[PDB]
Amino acid sequence: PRGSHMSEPNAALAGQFKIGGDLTINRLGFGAMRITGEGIWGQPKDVEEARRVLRRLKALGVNFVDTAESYGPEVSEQLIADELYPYDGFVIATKAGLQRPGPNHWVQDGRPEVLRRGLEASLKRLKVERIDLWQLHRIDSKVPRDEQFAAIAGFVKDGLVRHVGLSEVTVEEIEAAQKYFPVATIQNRYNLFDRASEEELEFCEANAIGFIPWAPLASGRVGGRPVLEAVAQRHGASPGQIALAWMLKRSPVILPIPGTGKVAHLEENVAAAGITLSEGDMAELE
Ligand SMILES: NC(=O)c1ccc[n+]([C@@H]2O[C@H](COP(=O)([O-])OP(=O)(O)OC[C@H]3O[C@@H](n4cnc5c(N)ncnc54)[C@H](OP(=O)(O)O)[C@@H]3O)[C@@H](O)[C@H]2O)c1
Repeated sequence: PRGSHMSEPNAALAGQFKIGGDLTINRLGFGAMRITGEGIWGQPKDVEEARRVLRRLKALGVNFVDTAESYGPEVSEQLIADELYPYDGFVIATKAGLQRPGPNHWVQDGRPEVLRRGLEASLKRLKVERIDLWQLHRIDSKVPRDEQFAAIAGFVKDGLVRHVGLSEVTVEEIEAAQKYFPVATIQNRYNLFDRASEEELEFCEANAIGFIPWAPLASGRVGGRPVLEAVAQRHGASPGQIALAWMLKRSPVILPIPGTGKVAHLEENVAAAGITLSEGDMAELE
């Protein structure tokens, strides 16, 4: 990309969102799933480049990092601890609820004792007393919902979790969770090409809940679409940057976490916060 947003990217240009009304982030965050090996498994191939991605965040204004016990597993949290501890000026969000038998292989396990073991492992790896934003990675359909929600309420009471998020949930599931704890954020798949969670987004906006879109660059597959390309060309931008600028303008509660393991791509992603789309642009994209 050649546009002026490339010159000094700054995630604070996306605005500040106060998670739960008290924990401030710049909305354009960083997804830390990709600083792992193929299959979200083990160390990344170029570990030193992954370390440089983390080191680059502060100067680009990125202060919101999303990871998970299951990213690696362990590897993503460990690299975050290596490079970002003691996290001055950072909010690290993490998750438990998925097990990892191998590359590309995921298993839901929401048993309360397993959720607690995952949370305790994250605390120890990240070297903190309390997780700022802890997310139920999935509601495990094999375990009664209320037992998982009750375990998480215990995490909050025990002071181990500050704010609670959900992931890939419906409005009905949010309202059920709300009987046990405030839902500070949800993290649902959402991007310009996949708006199945539109109703949940509107619910989050109506209730001041942060909406974290995962796969905000549709897993990097932003190519081949003439209208997106035309909006990008007009801004001296890439299609991926317009995809991010689109969701930033779509709703004031959206908190994109584009994932990358390369410094050049991190810079391009943060630079999307400096783009100003018109309402002509939004009309064309939708
Ligand atoms: N809660 C859930 O169920 C869930 C599920 C999936 C993801 N997530 C979280 O959401 C975050 C983002 O989602 P995602 O990583 O799966 O997909 P994504 O951010 O939409 O796209 C990531 C892909 O795009 C590439 N990429 C990123 N920036 C690029 C750029 N400027 N130019 C070219 N390629 C670029 C990346 O490869 P390179 O490394 O080569 O740049 C990567 O392969 C994840 O990291 C994770 O934190 C959550």
